[PDB]
Amino acid sequence: RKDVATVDELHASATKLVGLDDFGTDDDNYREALGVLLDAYQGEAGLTVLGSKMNRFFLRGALVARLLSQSAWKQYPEHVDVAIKRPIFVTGLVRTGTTALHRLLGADPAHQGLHMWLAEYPQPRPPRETWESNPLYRQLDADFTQHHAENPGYTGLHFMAAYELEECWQLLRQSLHSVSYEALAHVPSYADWLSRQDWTPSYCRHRRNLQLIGLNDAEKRWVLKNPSHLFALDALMATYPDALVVQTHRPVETIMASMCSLAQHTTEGWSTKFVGAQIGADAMDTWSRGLERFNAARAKYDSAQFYDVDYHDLIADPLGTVADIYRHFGLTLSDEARQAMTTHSYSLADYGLTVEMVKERFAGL
Repeated sequence: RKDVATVDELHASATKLVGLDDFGTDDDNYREALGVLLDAYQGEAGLTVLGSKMNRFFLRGALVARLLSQSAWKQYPEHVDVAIKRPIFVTGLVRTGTTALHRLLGADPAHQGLHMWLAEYPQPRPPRETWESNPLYRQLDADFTQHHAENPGYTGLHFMAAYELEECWQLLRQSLHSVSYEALAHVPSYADWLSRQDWTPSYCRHRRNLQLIGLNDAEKRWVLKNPSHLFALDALMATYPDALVVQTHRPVETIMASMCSLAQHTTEGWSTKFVGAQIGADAMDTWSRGLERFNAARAKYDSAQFYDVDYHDLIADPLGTVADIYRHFGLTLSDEARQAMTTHSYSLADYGLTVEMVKERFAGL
């Protein structure tokens, strides 16, 4: 029916799929998170048969990923000795240039990013030249090319190339702590609960996963990108004290409609509640909280570890912006890095909003 599933059922389904049953300890409070999220989906998300099927798939997927990481850590205990030095974290709203920046900073040969297939299947990153011959990479690469050929994007989910860089929610979902959920469904009870949580345990797990995935590239600086960093800066800094954080900026009133339209099209047919004006209301709340929380938390840290990028200064000149980011953080921009780097309608009214409402809610953000 329209029910998603129970906590026990999800664990059982995850184990049924891969045969693993060690979900690790509950030090990241993933069980409570999952329960709160399930209660939200089944009590207020207004999910359809399709919506329930999709979220059941996504939640089982999060637990399967959790199982894979737990097993990987046992297979590679030496991951604990991997030091993560001065990692770069990119964050900001969708449609503000985070993806472009992520790809640019992650293009530096001396840097490393979260490749999609590794986020889907946590394990030490094999040498690049071996991927096309790797059973798991080919396996995942096949799924993409397949689902892609099926429906050329639009109307529903959206996958990514196996070799492309993924966002941190792909790792944080293992702890069921993510702001992705409230941006794809009407789950205010979960959004509220999450706003009161200490993200530190989830970021500690995030780090353990970076240690594992980066086991063969210990000398490379990690580059991450994800919307959660706006909401969990304290946890981020507690886990990565020497982090270099870059925030993208763009007047929200110029992208709110686009943000809602993206959510609408991605989740089309999944719910009778998360549509139109409700998407607008939820987005206004989620992102104003994210930007406000980032500003509030950022004040207590050394400004030398932060950089603000304007979408307009970025688009005009990508390499110049990146060069200034490196300069600001005292990083050397190599020649190889530069080369690698050089390589109907919708409206606010559709979502029950006015430009005045957006400028007001995001005043100073």
